[PDB]
This record gives sequence, structure tokens and C-alpha cells, in this order.
Amino acid sequence: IIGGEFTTIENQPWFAAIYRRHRGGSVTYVCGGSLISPCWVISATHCFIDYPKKEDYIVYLGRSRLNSNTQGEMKFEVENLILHKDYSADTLAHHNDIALLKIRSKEGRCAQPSRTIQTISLPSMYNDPQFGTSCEITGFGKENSTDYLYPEQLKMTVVKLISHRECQQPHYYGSEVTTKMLCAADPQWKTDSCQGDSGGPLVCSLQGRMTLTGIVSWGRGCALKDKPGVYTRVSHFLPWIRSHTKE
Ligand SMILES: N=C(N)c1ccc(CNC(=O)[C@H](COCc2ccccc2)NC(=O)[C@@H](CO)NS(=O)(=O)Cc2ccccc2)cc1
Repeated sequence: IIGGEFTTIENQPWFAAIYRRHRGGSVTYVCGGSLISPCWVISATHCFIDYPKKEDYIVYLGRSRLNSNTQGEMKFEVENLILHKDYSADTLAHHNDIALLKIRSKEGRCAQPSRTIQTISLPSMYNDPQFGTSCEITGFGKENSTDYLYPEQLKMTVVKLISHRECQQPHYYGSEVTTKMLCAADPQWKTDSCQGDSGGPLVCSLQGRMTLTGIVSWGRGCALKDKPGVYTRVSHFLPWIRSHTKE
């Protein structure tokens, strides 16, 4: 997150931190995610496309810091890694950037709701906020494009949803952006999501209720003028989500 502010898991209880184990003994941060049900975390497919091995991942809930523990945190293995079959990446655009991680503790249990661990609500079929609405994003991503390290403490910021027409302008993204994606940015181009925030949640208050509106996917640079962040439009994936979360 460029700009914004530091926060705690208490304020983003549905946030999931995904790490990857390495041949040696070190575990590196991969992507963010959101808990949508006790046994399910939703994220982005591009985060795992190069290493589809479920055994190498670790998911944390109730975690506020990158490389240190937090009271009340819970560690989970990935029982099942589901990537989208039609995921593809073009010059800029990432299509169908969505993925599901079924989780389970060593005892074989799913998440237990606490004050630092809660699920986020999914939207209604084709029911998204009005353009111009304010939403929040969270992540352990870069604070500046020139950094090579991720901040130690979770962060968040607020951005505005941009119409598909504005985002489709020539100086923006043109036809790279489709209706299966949502653009959002700061009107002053000061704050934005960045590398490392991928898979994270784009939360909007819809009719008095926190809804998982989008997933951090791509963008040209970070907080660049006329280059909004692009998010996977969760509302247009409800069928895919339901059919894979069954059995
Ligand atoms: N709101 C934003 N401005 C914003 C939001 C989220 C992200 C995270 N996603 C990525 O970085 C994704 C990762 O895809 C890797 C990949 C490629 C191929 C297969 C798998 C994975 N890539 C992009 O977006 C590309 C276009 O496809 N543009 S960029 O190179 O300009 C991103 C960047 C900016 C500063 C420093 C390093 C990289 C970046 C920017």
C-alpha cells in the first residue's frame, strides 16, 4: 500500500496472510487473501500459477505483522488449492485472476471466529457499489515502487471506484480492462495498492454491510496518474465460487 495508514488485524479480521515454504527452511510472504467462510480463503490465481503445489503454502489468520507472531493467530495448511482454469496474462491485463484455498489446521479444523478472525460477506449477483463510492484495501505490500522489502506492519487505505467508461479511456487502460474487472484509485493519485498486495481484499460498504467487492490483481506502476488499480470483480464470479466450494 502506497500511502494510507498502518492498522491491526482487529480492524481487518477477514484478512489472510499466505506464505510459501522453501526447500531450505525459510518461509516467504506471497499474497493476501480473504476468509469467506470457516474453511475457505479467496485470493488471486496469479499468486500461485508458477507453484501449484498446495503442500508448500501456509495461511495465517489473526496476524498483524509480516515476520512476527500475534496473540490469537492461527496457522493453517492448504487442503486444496483451486486456480481458475481460464486464467491468462496479457501485456497488462490479468484475466480471471481469482483462486480458492481450502484451509485446515493440524488438528484438521477450520477457522474459529474470534475478535481477530471473521469472515467477509460476498456480494449479490451483479450487485456492486455505485461508481464514485469509497472502499478500502489492505495488504503487506510495498510502500513505494522503489522498495525491495515489505513493511512489517499491515496497512490500509481508501480508494474510489472508477467507472468502466473512464477506465477504458486511451490514457488509462483502453480495452485492456473488461467488465469482469473493477478500477479504483485515489482521486489525488496519492494512495494506491502495490506489488505484494495481490490477492488482498477490496472492501466496500454496500447497503449497510461490509462486502468483498474485489481482489487486488494488477495495475501499471503504483499510484501513477491515470493508472488506477484493477481488481477482479467478485460479483461476476459467484457461480464459479459456489460450484467449487461445495464438495
Ligand atoms: N493498483 C496498482 N497500481 C497495482 C495493484 C496491484 C499490483 C500487483 N500486481 C502485479 O504487480 C502484477 C503481477 O503479475 C506478475 C505475474 C505475471 C505473469 C504470471 C504470473 C504473475 N503485474 C502487473 O500488474 C503488471 C501488468 O500486468 N504491471 S507492473 O509491472 O506495472 C506492476 C509493478 C509495479 C511496480 C513494481 C513492480 C511491478 C500492482 C499495481
